[PDB]
Amino acid sequence: ARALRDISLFNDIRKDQNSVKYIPSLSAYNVFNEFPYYPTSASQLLDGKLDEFLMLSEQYKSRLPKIRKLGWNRFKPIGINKTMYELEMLRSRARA
Amino acid sequence: WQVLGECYSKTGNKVEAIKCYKRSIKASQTVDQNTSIYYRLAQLYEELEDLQECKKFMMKCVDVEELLEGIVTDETVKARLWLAIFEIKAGNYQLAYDYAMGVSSGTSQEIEEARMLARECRRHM
Amino acid sequence: KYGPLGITNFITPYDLCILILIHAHCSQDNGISVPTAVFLRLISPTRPSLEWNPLLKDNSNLRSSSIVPPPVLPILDNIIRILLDDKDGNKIALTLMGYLEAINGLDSINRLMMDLEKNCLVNNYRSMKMRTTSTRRQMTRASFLGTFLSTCIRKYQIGDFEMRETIWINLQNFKTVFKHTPLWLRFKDNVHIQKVKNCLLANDEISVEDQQMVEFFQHFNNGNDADSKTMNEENYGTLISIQHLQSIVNRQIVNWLDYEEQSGLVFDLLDTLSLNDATKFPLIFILKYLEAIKENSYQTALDSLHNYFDYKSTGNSQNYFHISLLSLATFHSSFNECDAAINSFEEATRIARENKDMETLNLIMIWIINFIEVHPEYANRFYITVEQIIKYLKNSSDVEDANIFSNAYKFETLLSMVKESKTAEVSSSLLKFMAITLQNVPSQNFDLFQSLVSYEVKFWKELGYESISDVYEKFLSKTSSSSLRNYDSSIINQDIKVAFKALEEDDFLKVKQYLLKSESLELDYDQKINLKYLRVKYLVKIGDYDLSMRLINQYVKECCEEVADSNWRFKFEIESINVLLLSDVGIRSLPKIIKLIDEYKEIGNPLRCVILLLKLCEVLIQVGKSMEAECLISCNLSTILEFPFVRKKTDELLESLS
Amino acid sequence: AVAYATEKPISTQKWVIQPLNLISVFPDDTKITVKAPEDIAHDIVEWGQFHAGVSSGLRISKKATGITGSWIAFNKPKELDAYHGGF
Amino acid sequence: FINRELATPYLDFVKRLCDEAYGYGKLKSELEALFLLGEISCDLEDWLCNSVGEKNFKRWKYLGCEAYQKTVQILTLIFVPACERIIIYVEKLRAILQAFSIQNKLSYTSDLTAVEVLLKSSQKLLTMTLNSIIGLGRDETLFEKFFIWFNDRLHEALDEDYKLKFQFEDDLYFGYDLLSYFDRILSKKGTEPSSIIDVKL
Amino acid sequence: EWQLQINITNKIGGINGDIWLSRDGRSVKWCIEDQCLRQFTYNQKIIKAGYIDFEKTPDCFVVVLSDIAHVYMLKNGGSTTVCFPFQIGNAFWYANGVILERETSASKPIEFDLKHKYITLTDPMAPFGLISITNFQLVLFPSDKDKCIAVFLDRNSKVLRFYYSRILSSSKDIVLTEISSLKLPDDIIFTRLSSILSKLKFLSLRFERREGLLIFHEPTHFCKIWLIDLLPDVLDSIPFKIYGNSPQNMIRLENLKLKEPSRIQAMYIHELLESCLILVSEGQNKEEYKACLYDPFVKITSPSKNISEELTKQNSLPSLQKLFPYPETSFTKLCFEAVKYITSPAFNISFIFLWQSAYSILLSRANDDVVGGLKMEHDAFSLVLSLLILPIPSSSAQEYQEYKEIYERDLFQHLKQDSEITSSVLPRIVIGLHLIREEYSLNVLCRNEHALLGQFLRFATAAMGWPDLWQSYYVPKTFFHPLDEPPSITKSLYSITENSSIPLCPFISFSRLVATDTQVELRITPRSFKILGLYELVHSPNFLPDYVLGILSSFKVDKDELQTYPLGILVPLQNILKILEDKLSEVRDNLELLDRADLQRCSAIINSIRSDCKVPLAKNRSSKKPSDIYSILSEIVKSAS
Repeated sequence: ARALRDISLFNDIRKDQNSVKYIPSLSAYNVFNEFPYYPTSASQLLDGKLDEFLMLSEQYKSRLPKIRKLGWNRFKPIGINKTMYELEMLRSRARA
Repeated sequence: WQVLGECYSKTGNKVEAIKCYKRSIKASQTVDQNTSIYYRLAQLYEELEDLQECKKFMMKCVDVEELLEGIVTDETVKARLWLAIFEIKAGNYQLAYDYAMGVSSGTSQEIEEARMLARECRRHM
Repeated sequence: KYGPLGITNFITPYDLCILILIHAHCSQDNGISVPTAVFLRLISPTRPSLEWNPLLKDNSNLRSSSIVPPPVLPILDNIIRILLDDKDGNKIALTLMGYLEAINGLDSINRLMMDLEKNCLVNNYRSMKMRTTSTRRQMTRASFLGTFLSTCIRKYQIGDFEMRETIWINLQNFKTVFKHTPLWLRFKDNVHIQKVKNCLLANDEISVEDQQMVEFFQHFNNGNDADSKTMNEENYGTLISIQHLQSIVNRQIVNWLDYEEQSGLVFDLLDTLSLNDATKFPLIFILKYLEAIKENSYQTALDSLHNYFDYKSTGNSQNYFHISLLSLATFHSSFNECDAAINSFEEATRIARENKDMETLNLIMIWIINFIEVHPEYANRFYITVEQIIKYLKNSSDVEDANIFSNAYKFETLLSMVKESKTAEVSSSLLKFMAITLQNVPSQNFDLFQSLVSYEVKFWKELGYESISDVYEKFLSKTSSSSLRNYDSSIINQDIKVAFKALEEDDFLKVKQYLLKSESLELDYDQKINLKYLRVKYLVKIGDYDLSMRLINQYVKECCEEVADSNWRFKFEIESINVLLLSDVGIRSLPKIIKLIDEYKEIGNPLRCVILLLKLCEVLIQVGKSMEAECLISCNLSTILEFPFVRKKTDELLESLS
Repeated sequence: AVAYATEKPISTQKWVIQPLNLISVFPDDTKITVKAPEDIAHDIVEWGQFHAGVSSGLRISKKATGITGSWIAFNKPKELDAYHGGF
Repeated sequence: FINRELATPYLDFVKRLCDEAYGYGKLKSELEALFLLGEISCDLEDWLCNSVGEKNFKRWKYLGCEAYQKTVQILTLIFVPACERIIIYVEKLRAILQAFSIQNKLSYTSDLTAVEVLLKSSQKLLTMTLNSIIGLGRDETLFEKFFIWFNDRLHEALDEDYKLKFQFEDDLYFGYDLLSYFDRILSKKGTEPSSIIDVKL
Repeated sequence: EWQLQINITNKIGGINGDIWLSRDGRSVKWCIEDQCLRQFTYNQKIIKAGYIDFEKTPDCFVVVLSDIAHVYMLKNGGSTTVCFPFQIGNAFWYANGVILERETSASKPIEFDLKHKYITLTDPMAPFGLISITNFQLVLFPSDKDKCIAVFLDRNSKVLRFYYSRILSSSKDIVLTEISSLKLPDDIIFTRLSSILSKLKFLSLRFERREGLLIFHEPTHFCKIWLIDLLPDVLDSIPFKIYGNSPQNMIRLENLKLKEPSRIQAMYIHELLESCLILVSEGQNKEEYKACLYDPFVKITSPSKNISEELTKQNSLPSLQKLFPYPETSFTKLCFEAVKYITSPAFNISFIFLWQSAYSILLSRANDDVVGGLKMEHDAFSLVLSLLILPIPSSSAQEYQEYKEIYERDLFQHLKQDSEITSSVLPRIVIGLHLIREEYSLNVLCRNEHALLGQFLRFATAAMGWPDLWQSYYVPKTFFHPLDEPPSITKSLYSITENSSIPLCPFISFSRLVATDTQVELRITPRSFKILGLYELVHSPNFLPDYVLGILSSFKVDKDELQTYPLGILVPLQNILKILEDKLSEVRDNLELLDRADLQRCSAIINSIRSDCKVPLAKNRSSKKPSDIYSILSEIVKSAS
């Protein structure tokens, strides 16, 4: 892959003379949601082959905070008519 | 068997494709299902340049229309038009006239092709 | 050491073995530093990705400039034999042996994993110099071992408890396998294990009550065989990741293609895949394909080839249909189908256009004439003439080609040599091909370097200077052959040279039996002509000339129409001269020889001119006019001794004149 | 008309159409460049492009093979203009 | 020419930058520790910043690349065409003397062992030059892989914010080539001026 | 271990190839001698291996499994595969197809079908056909197209049925009609179908129109041959086929005329010798086996006493086949063929026997003197006729001692005791060999062996006391000779010529003393016939140079044959063509015998258009400074962009 320019000789002469779409694979489709997995970056695509370990690493990393993120938004306790999302919002404004 | 014939036909192996379709014809349980194979089988003979041999298969594909109380299907429309055209070259205008009239219930281009052929053979009749 | 094989995306028992050693090296409490050679043999196969196309490209970058030891199978027997070799390696090996005895539970495995992440591994070197209070060596993420340990740590937190549970079943299954080996008996007790085991087993926090039931929990799960064992699902004997398996197979096919390896162990283990590892690892199919060609199996080879291109095409996001056809096209040319390969190749061009990608077309064109080079008789059948490609490839680009020009000029040199062009152009064209090939690395591009030697040894041999040819002949590789040209072609080629030697030594029985094999073998065109030419020379020796004369003119006539090979036209032609003049009638050859003399004077090939002089001299002495033949040979005696293989005919003629 | 059947296609090789230059050079060598549509009617320039494209397309010999429906699509400039219409 | 202009200036730059500043035996062990663990001692970080620096690093690459890429050119464009021409001339030299040994039929004969020795010696050369050209081919591969990693360590020591562009995951045997370069450049045989090619032979 | 197969293919004479089966029916290798060609492995049991043709002129190798057949095209094409209605027991090759036998019984109950168990297929694609039988396992079938006899044996009856099967093509494909029957010996007891067929051995022989079937059983030493004469009138008779009536004269069953017929180990067919000769292996001790030759039709047998112990195995068959000698050069082949055409088959086959014995003894006597070549067979040929013509010397003579090993042989004794054959056949052989020498005189390329024939023929004349004219015909300057004058093309050729001093003379060729059509004479002396017909036509008073091109075309005369003539005939005809190189410009067919390419190319162009064919374009051989290395390298990088 010297490209004819990494050769010092022909590189010298030239100076003197001057004077990818992605498609899902079968393993990409999962069982629970019909949306197939889409890689985030080309690094996860090993020479056009989807790394099963790499895709399963991002899947674990995504689901991990999702358990922590459970109470945000919709979830509302009894006796408080406001959810915890804007509990931290007003808390942020309290000190600031 | 029919699919194999298409693959051989599309790869320029007309000598083999003839035997492939012939085997398919025997396996068919009903004569009706042979209408599609007969017309295509006749084209390959025309590609092999033996017009006399393709006549016998042309007779069968047209005759299935009569056996099916006038099915009048698309792949017999091209059969009658081609059969009538050759019959003009054979000099038998009377035997070609009835072919044009029987195919007068096809597509827009099919009817006019036979209508003009009917007039030509009618004048020489 | 054998067992069922299965791909695992988790911490294999082999992976902990490196994790054991790296713990000893970094702890620096025992003062044992693992040799750098041991590490570079263990982690390096685990490093991700090498890739290898089936054909159409051979060892372009897979070859290592420095010879590397084979990758190590994930068995404690094989791992120990590496460390054991050193005189002090028993101390290093026993350190690994001691640790594997210390980790008796799943919690102990987590202790090693927790220890490295909190203390050993370090985010960056900027925090290294501030951590001078650490009693253990610390490591950077970007280092050779740092990037490995990060992946290994990542492979531990990526799993649930079922993942950690399979680690400990297999490791004890992996450990107890080594227990029933002769090597374990030699190390049954060495007392260094007890010292190192007690180094880490300390601070157990209990020795009187829990340790009584800790044994019970371990023993009941283990197969004590006192009663019927607790029933559990079948467990694999060996666990390997995709990357490590890739290193083993890539090394095996390369070693097969052309420190001792274990062919029996690797082949046996690879045959026990659960049929789903084969889908995740398509290269197992081609490993059968290479073996199938060795024994020359037709039906078996095709099935494995098709299997490899069904799983690979789906895995590769890039379109690979335009590559599948050529490999099948190459396979057909390998079995001398020839005509069937042409139809398969035609559909490859059409598929390439649909992709609308330029880089693949250069690969298609390169494969075109390489098929033509092996089978020159099919040059007319192609939709592109050979000269059209050379004109394109010469002015293809000035960058991102590298090897295209090295290929392009080599094909011009063959066409020019066959076209019997002036030796002025042939040397210049060969100079271009030689200059670019040696400019880049010739070691990595082993295919073209061998082709250079084959041409140059052929180019200088036709000129008559065996001294130059001998030097380059020592660089020509035997039994290597090339792709898309059978597999027993090398055996046949060595056999032809034996037959020619047998002809010189008057071993007529041997050459006669070989000619029988000739009529029923499937031979390449270049091999065809040699045996076609060998048959003519053998018939001249016997004495029957009516058959030979009718035979030789047929050869040359089809050596000018079927293939425009001028070099083989000349060698056949002079044989017609020899059979005539040997039969005391050489006068008929006079119009033919003189037509070649002035024709080859313009070409300037000194061998061609001199060999015609000897035939001319031999004609003149059988007419009764030896007087002028002596006068002609005397003036040219100086310039005819430079060619070695005509000296024997030259010297023999001198005694005749006396 | 000057080039009727001169160049032959390679099928694999990609065709090229030289764009209209329409720059005049005077013996004083003070180059003057025409630009559309201020200098000339807008329709004229690509009408000339269409005429040049027709000439380029006609340059292929009649007896040339391998020019199937895929070849023209292979030579499509991915952006339709007068040159490709003439071609 | 190559010994005086290409070989010696490159090796002297290596010797002054490594032996005169840090030393050979200590450097080889430390670099392997750097390669495997990334442990940079206080003294070695001084060597990267003060001794090598950015200014000499570019010169090191420039000196090294010409030391190999120009060396292969003179072996292929000069020695091979010359050695072939020597062989053709001695072969013609042998033929002329042999003919006049028969043509004159003079009683006294001149022995041809002198020619034969030159024939084999020149043949020995052409085989021996081709071995070097292949050898310098491997050297270029080891040369480039060394500095693409050495670029990464050097800038990291001088920036503390360098974003590592090259990745070791590109090649699987990347470690073996990187280590093999150290042995060739830092060893007792490497200290000799014939490290690049066997000039004495 | 691998096992070889005896008969695999119908190639009307034989084919060069081997088939190897593994220790189990799971692998087939088409190795030639030692190179493993296409190898096929199967899970099921392999029945047989083919390489047969399929009536469409293919060259395809077919392997038959239990219920699937694979047809791999070797000469050209890919692979095909076919199925069958039911299981197949065995498969037998026949001309243009395969005959399949149904599997009889399997499990141990023994039940079988008899209504129809035979399937005929021509090519894989076409549907199968059914056999036809008119008034029972098939042990052997006539695989070779030339032979036309099938043998059927039914188990319980233990009798054989001999049919005359003829092949019908474009469903009934094959028809059989019974002719005779044979009763097996009571001692022969047969008990796994192939194992039962293994003990019995059958072989197919045919010479001219006579054919014989060889039936052998090693455990009981049973050996008989059934002979039949294929009279063209008798076979074509309608009552003969349908009714099955056969005259009793044609049917005959006889044993072998060997010394110890009850001590035969095994026998095979001589592949190299196409005639009726059969290899016979006999043993006198556990470590020595004697091999001899025997002809079924004519009672002549060859006592050779060749010893071969380890070669008796089937896997060593080719070495045994190559043990016996046959002339493999191109000179003595014509001599043998001339002998066959002029002598009786009985004298012929004994003559090959004597020549083979003479070849063997000389090889033992000659201790690799210099090379060994064509002179080897010529010496054997020359001496064999010498001993046959020279009276036997006394036992005390030195010549008797050197050639004693040929003297006591029974065939020589019979071949000298027969007064009739030595009286008249020997002049015919000498005259024939004189004509082969004379034919050689017209080919300048083979003058060498031409001369050697002269030496022997001179000796033959000295042996027979022929008139001095014949003897002087060879020098530069008691049987009865039929021809008082030697026949020569050259003397006759000068006779048929303008301004010929010699009067008219005919060549009196051997086409009349052979009592056979001119076709058999043509293949022996083609040059003589061509030249005689050529100069019979050109020397006509109404001859013009234009018809010569048609005459050479009709006489199959080419460039190579034209350049091989001992001056004389060559010179005028070449000049005649030189005349045609000037005035011929109209394209008048058969241009290839000239040397003008443009007229040939125009004729090729015209012939293509009439047919609707190779428009070979002439490459412009263009032709100077060599410059330097740098200028070249700069040129290529400049042109690269």
